Amino acid sequence: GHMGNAAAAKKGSEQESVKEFLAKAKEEFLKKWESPSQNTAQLDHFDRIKTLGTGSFGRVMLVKHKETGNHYAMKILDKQKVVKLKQIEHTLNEKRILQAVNFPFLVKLEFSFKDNSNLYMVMEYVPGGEMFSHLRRIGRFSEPHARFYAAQIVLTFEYLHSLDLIYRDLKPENLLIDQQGYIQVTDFGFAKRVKGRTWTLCGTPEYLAPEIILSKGYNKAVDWWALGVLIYEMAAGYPPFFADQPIQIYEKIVSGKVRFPSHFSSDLKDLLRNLLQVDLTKRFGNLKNGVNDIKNHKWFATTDWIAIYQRKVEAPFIPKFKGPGDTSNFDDYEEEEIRVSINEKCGKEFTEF
Amino acid sequence: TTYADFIASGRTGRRNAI
Ligand SMILES: N#Cc1cc(-c2cccc([C@@H]3COCCN3)c2)ccc1N
Repeated sequence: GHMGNAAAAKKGSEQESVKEFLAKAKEEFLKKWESPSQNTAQLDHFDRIKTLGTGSFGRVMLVKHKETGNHYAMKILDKQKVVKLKQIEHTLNEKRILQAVNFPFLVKLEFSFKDNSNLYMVMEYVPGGEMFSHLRRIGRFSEPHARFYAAQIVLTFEYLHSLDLIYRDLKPENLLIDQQGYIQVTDFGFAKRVKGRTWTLCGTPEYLAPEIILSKGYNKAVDWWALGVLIYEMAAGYPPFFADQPIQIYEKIVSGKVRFPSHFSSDLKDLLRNLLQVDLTKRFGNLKNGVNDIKNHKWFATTDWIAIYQRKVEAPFIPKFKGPGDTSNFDDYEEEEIRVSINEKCGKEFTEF
Repeated sequence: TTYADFIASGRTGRRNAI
C-alpha cells in the first residue's frame, strides 16, 4: 500500500486527534453562540485615525484605544442604511459568528457596541492588508507560497464546517495578511449555519460553484470548490474562469473544463481537478473521507498541519513593517464624519447586537 | 495568451459580490 505500518498509525492517530479537537471546539463555540457578548466598549474609548475602506452601508476605520494605545480596525455600520439595504439578519449574524468563533486564522472581535445611529465592531488590526494587493503586485505566488496559504484555509474550513458554518465568500480580497505572514479571514456577511442544504444566490462570480449558478440546493462543498479557485488564482495570478461579463464566466464554470498554466506541477493540477469538480459525487471535501482527501493529497505531502496551526512555520512573505498603525497596505479614502443622532434609530431591529 | 485575456476581461481589480 502507500504507507507502511508506522506512517499509517501516525496518520490515523493524527486524524483521531483532529476529531477530538473539533469536538471540544464545538462545545466552546456553542456556549458563545447561545450567549453572545454585547456592549464591551464605547466610542469615546477610541481615537479615529484613518478610513481603511468604505462601502454600501459602512466603513472600516483604523482607531487607537486611548488607554492602551493599541490599534484596531473598527467597522461602522449605519443602522438606518442596514435596514434600507435589507441587511439586518446578515449584520446580526456576522457579529454573532465573530464573537463565537475562535481559530488562529479568523479575525478576532475585540469589542462591540452600538449607539443611537451606528453599530460598531472593533476587530484586530491586520496591517499587511489584503492578499489581493500582494498577489496582483507580485503577479503570482510560487507553489510553496500558495501552499502555505492554502493550508491555512483548509484548516479554517475544517474548523468552520465542523460548526456547521458555510463561509461562501472566499477570495483574495477577503484574506488579510498579518505581521507574521499568516492569513486572517474577516468577512462573515455571507456565512450561514447550515447542517444540510441552503439555496441563496450569493458570492463572487469567479468563485461561485456550479451548483450555485444552476440554482440548486447546495452544501459546504461550495467552499471546497472556492478553495480550488483560490489556489489556482494564487499559483497562476489569474482565476480559472474569467470573461468580460459574469454570464460568460458562469458558462465556463458549469462546463466541466479547466485549463492550467504550463508551470503548474502535476500534483497541483491533480488537486485542482478534484476540487474544481462539477460532479458533487466526486468533489474532494464532499466524499466519505471528507477533508482528509485534501489534507492527504500529494500536493500537501510536505505540509505539517500541526505546525501551521501552531504558527511555527516560517512564512514565505512578511509584509513591510512600517510601524504599528501604518496604513500603507490599505487604500486612501476621503474622511467623513461619524454622526451620532440625538434620537435612537432602529432600536428594536438591533436589540441583539 | 491567457494572461492577456485576463487583462482584456476588465476584471483584474477588486471584485464585488453578487
Ligand atoms: N485590519 C483590518 C480589517 C480590515 C477590513 C477591511 C478594510 C478595507 C476594505 C475591506 C474590504 C471589505 O469588503 C471588500 C473586501 N475587503 C475590509 C475589514 C476587517 C478588518 N479587521
